[PDB]
Amino acid sequence: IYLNPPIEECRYKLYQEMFAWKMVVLSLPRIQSQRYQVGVHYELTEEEKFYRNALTRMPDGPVALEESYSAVMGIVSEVEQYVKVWLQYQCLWDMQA
Amino acid sequence: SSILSEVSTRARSKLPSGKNILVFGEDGSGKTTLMTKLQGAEHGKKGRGLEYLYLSVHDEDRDDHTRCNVWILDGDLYHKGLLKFAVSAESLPETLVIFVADMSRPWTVMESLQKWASVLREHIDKMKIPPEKMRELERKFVKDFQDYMEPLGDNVLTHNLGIPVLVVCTKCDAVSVLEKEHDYRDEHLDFIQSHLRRFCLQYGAALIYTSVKEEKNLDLLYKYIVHKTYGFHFTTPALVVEKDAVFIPAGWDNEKKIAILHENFTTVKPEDAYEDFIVKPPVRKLVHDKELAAEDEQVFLMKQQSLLAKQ
Repeated sequence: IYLNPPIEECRYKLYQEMFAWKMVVLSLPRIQSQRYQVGVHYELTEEEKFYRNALTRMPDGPVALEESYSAVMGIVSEVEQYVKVWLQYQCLWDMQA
Repeated sequence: SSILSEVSTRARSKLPSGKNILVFGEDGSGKTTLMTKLQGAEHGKKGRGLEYLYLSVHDEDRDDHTRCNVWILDGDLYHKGLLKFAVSAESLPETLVIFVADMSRPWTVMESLQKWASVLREHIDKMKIPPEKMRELERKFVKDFQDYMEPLGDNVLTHNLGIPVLVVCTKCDAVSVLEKEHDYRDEHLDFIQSHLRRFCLQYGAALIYTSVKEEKNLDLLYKYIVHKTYGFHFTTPALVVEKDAVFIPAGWDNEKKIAILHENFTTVKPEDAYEDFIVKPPVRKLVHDKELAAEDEQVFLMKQQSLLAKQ
């Protein structure tokens, strides 16, 4: 019994999906006065240029992230258990009756 | 029922899986690049919070495929509650941790070390491990440390979690860059080497120098991590001959092996504070222009009243 995608894919692809759903709102460039305020003569840092501080600004706190990850591994664990049930069929080719 | 006994007892040859190697560290340290390059891809994508990497490990001697769980974690202390999701009691016995020491910023290495010193053990105690299992895994790790062959002491593993602990330091290609641009003395390199060796000895940790730019020790890193998490054959000796790339096997470090490193440098005694010896990197960015507040009507009007009264 082979998993053409390994069970780790079930969580990896979902993490990619949630990261995309985070970047769609997080990768927004940050509004700045640097357009004419050239006095800050320095390449704009990624954490400030790309507005990567939103996660610290959760109105409900990090509980949203905790809820998300809890849901993620709950789904992954239940589906892994279901697959493991299928792996219990492996004995059908290697037994001694 | 009776199935889950009969079918389960029919077990064949296999390789242990479900191993949980965890990496936290300071954000922006190239950690994502490090573990993606170790995975094989040049670089994945960065982000926030915990991320999933599966480390496909193949044993060509046995011709099998196994995947280990690399879960890189963001350096934000605000994102510290999710570590409960990373480490569980079931996964606990097969947990291995790696430090990401961005040597481009040596100043922030040791306090990040103590940052983990707080975070990792507050996590491990807040999960309420039974003392018996904690003690047994601690003594197992201690004896595994003791049987190194290619020890005992006052501070050896004086405080640790009884699990295989790794530390690596990246951006090794830039040590020369800071060697020339910062006039960073080689005695400073020797001092930081002694200090990291002391920390790894008091925790039973192993350090390897690495640089994705130089593609240095990456094969050694893979060999060591697979040998540790699985028990594979290991043959690489203690690479400590050159200071450019140093590999310290778990158990190789000794107190006199750090005294000999102390001997070479004599500028300032190693007993000094970490941040005192290394030069602080000054802040470049200027403070924003002060607020040009306008005097409001009330105090200005009363001031003008006073002015007219003086007349």
